[PDB]
Amino acid sequence: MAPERLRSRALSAFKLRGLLLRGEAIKYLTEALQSISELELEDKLEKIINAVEKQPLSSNMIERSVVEAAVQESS
Repeated sequence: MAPERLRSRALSAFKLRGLLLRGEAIKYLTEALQSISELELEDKLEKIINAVEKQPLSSNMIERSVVEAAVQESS
């Protein structure tokens, strides 16, 4: 369990909801979730997605500025 596997797990959680995630944004939450339990990573990141779903946006492409505020509700 390392960032190179975390990235694939984390991108898939946004893809399952119909979103896409920027390279600066995937890195941001990859560092924020670096030590989270491998079987809880999806349930944890789902709290970020639930915050993105109530933030102002205009595309399915999520960005670092959106995640940097969505993580605050997941904390």
